[PDB]
Amino acid sequence: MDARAVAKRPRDPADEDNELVTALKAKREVNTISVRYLYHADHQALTARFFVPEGLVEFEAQPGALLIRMETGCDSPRHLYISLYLLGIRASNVSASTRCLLESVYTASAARAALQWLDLGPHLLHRRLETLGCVKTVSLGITSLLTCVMRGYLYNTLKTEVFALMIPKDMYLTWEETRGRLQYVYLIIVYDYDGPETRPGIYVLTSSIAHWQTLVDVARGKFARERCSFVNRRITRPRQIPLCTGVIQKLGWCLADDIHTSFLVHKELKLSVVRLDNFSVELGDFREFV
Amino acid sequence: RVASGAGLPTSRQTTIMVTKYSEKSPITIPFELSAACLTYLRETFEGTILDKILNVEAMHTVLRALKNTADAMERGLIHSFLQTLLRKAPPYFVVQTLVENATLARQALNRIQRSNILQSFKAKMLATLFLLNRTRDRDYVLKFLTRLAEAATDSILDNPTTYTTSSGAKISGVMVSTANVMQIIMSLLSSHITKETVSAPATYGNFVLSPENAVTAISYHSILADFNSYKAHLTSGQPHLPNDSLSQAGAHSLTPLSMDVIRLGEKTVIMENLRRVYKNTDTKDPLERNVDLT
Amino acid sequence: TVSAPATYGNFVLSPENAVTAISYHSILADFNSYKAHLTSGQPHLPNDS
Amino acid sequence: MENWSALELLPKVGIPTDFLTHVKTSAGEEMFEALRIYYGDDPERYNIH
Repeated sequence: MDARAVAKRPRDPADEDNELVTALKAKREVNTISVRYLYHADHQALTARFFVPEGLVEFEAQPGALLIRMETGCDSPRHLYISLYLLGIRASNVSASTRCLLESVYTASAARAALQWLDLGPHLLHRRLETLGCVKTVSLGITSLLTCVMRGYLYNTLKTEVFALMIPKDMYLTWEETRGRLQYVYLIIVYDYDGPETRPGIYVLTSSIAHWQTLVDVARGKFARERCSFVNRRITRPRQIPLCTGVIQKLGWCLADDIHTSFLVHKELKLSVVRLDNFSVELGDFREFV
Repeated sequence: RVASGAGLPTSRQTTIMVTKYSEKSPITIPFELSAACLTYLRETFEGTILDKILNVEAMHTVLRALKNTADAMERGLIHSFLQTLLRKAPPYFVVQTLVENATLARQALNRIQRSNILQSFKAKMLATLFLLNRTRDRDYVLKFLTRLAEAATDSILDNPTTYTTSSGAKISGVMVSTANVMQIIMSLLSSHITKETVSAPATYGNFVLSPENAVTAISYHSILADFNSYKAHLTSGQPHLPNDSLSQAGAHSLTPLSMDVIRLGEKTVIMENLRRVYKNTDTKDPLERNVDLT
Repeated sequence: TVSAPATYGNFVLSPENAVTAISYHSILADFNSYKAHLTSGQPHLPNDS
Repeated sequence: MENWSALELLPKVGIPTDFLTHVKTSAGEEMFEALRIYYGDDPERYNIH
């Protein structure tokens, strides 16, 4: 170590020639493969590749769909990858007309299998779900390939276009009149304990609050009826041991001015969505509240 | 059209427009480098001889990877082209039924005409299912190959200077099959097989956008190839163009290389087996297929 | 007493205008100026068509 | 949709065409992806706009 070594500012990652160019220059050998520029070499987002059967890929052809991993309770597929739209079928929050529309969209054996597996078991819904991230690609086929980011912005190969996050309009939720400049977005699953069986509500919440306790206090204010239902079931129906009235999972952050309303088209049917233009994913785990 | 006599309906003049589109089929293959390779590629610990050995090893590793991947890309291009050709190529009974019924109709098919077509399909499918197993007569297989060559239609572009021999009578087609079948045919029809040197293009042709094409691509999302020739012919009044944009994109230099050809009735075609491409690879040769009968 | 133009103005299509009119149903007036400026890399045209 | 008038006006390359079957048979039996057939003389190509 010496003074000049300390003074020297670090090398620019962009002005050093890459390893392949280094080797070719060292031997002074030509190659057919273009090598001077490496694509995705400066993508800071972390991505993964997922295989999914043809029946499940609908409304996820467009980039920006939220991707969930669901448990089948079986050893043959073990896990399936489904979108928030498919969960729209099961959620009580979604209206009748939209439910009919996106139920007519998912008329495939795989989607119906997913629904049967979801309703079959005795567990609560959130125990069967694991969130992966947002998708931005599609290669269609009998088995389709989806690439999903799990930490970062949504953009194509050259960053020449940034993708948004699409939320169906019935699931979108806000609790403040004037938005804070920075918004955090959360996934909420809340259970209503009626007589026969629990009806789950599914929401995506955009909020300025980052503290857990304040956020959960606001949520308990907004969902008082479901807490009353939880206590009522605890009283009337012993030997049923419910847990939780709802769970909250954090996934992402975006600016308030990026929020917009839009529609999605698939097989000449229009679904209306809320659109988070420059959304960047940052996943948390399910935290439960009562 | 032909002038008709009295009492018959006259044939009105008609013009037909068709257009053909291109299809895309990208290929890919990965190669991997270890972090140990990457660190020793660009680091020198005290410069001892062992460190030099490790640097040399990292360099040779990445070089081997690059060469292997380039060879794989060449093989993959061949594989993709062969798959496309097989996708568009119909079987023998279809094409021979078509050639035998070429003058049958001058319109969309009747019930009766397509019934005859179906009968021909069934008969020829049963008669020629496994050619070399049911016969090895020299004349019969020669006629069968001649029919296969004759049935195919001509291409709309023809560069007369390429794929020609010192015998310069021109080559017209290529016939490809597995090594075993080619061996059987060559031993059976050796009186027609010859060894030849053929002049083939040494490099790919180059297609370049003109600045007019750049402007139209920006403004209208479309390019018309050979824009200036179109504009000059259109303004001068000449109705015909001397050449095609794709044809004039062809390479100029051509190299000689050796291959076998067969004569099929004043028609010479090339014979090749692709055993080299799939010698030790994971992919199956797409000319080795399974067939189902019920 | 004022000075006024003595004659009307004349606007005429270029051959490349004819080609784009026939193909794309559109005209970019002064096409060659756009071509030359775009290729040379300079951003400003001297005057409009 | 394809604008056939542009093909009809612009210069064309002379080719010896080779349909194995009759042209109207190959067109009627739907060999080609896109097709336009007209009889007599069609004035469409004359109204450049």
